[PDB]
Amino acid sequence: MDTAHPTASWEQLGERFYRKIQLYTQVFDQDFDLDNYIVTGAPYGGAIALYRDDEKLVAYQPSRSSRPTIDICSLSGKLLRRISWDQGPIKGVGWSEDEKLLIVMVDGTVRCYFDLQSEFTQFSLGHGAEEHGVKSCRFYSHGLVALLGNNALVSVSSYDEPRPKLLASPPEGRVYSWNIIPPAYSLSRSVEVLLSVNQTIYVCDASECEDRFLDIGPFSHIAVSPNGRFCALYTTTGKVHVITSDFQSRLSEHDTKSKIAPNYFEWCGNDAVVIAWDDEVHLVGPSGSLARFFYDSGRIHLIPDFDGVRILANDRCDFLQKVPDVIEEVFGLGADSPASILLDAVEQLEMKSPKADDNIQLIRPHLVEAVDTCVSAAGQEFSIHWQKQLLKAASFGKSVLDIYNSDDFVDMCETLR
Amino acid sequence: KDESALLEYLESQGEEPNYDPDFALRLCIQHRRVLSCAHIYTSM
Repeated sequence: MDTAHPTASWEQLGERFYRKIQLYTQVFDQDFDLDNYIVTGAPYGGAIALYRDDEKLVAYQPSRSSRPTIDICSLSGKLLRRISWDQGPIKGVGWSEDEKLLIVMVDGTVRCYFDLQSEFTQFSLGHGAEEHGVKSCRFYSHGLVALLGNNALVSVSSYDEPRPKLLASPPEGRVYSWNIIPPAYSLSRSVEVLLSVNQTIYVCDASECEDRFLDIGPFSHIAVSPNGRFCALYTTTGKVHVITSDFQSRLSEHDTKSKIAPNYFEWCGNDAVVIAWDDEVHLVGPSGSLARFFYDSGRIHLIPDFDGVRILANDRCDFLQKVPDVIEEVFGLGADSPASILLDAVEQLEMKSPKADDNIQLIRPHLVEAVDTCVSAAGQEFSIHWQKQLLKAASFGKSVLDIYNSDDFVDMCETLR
Repeated sequence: KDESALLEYLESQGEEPNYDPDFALRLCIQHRRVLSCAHIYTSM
């Protein structure tokens, strides 16, 4: 396993740590066409669905028909199942908390596939989906939400309960873009929608809508941070800004050199966002500083996972994630936390250095904090050596601490196993 | 079934009611390991 500890790719942008994890590589990369489909996220750590674009499968995979197919694959790139639809074009694909495949048709028809036998439950969107069509949708464990051709939104309390109700009345202005916020990150702990209308930002709640104006040109794609405190909005001018949940002034701004088309725009954490921008990936930090990643594909598609974004490629999967606080303190680039000292002890242990033991006693006063950090950190890793190194870091402190729960360590061990 | 709620009751009363650490642990551990161990070990 050469993907067990890919720490060399880590970088600091805007005084924050970011990591690109190459968990898997392919042997069929030259037989893998990723330029003709859109890949969705796997926010519960389930399979990643590859949704084929009927308008792209013309020159390379010339089906040339309105008969959409989705290839559902593991994170290794291995296909688990293939499902084809006879109901016309698919609006998009997401996942449930039980790793169900949630497919929304452009006419509001929804199917929730739960196994390799292609069995599914029934679901639907509001009537506007049939009268005007669906423009876009998002998938949540608390019910699905979608914006319809009349610029109105509908929602349910559960993705398996086909009883759609109006979420928000349609705007009277010109709609440029929108983003849907789940109860997890909303202020009312319910469904909220951000609408960019006539260069004004409207926030639609369950009972009321707020009207707030920000002085910027016509809007583009929108993405909301996983904390409910602020949102990054792109514009057609290339100027990017971040707006708070409570808007008195702008939080941050990022200048451009040229106009871009920031497709598949999503947050990789609470500090930074990832932009597909056709064939080049842009990572924008909290300071406005920009990092770039390069691929030889015709188009790069981003994977809107939970608290991170994966970058699609035929030779490897590049998981680009904002480093979690429990991770920054253990595998961080020069982090001064005692948790990073525990990980140093592990590296010293591998090398049979005496520093492995000294590193533990020197942080005794904060050792319990360092260990708890390593425990939470351990479950957030996707690689075998990284998980073992974080677990060993916790083990070191466990052997010294008189105030530590050794069963929590074991529970973590079983969790990592 | 709800072992946790029942342990919470004893935990609320305090450490003294259990008196013998090993006794309470043997009975809790044999029933369920790891998941219930962390609780009974934290309690007293």
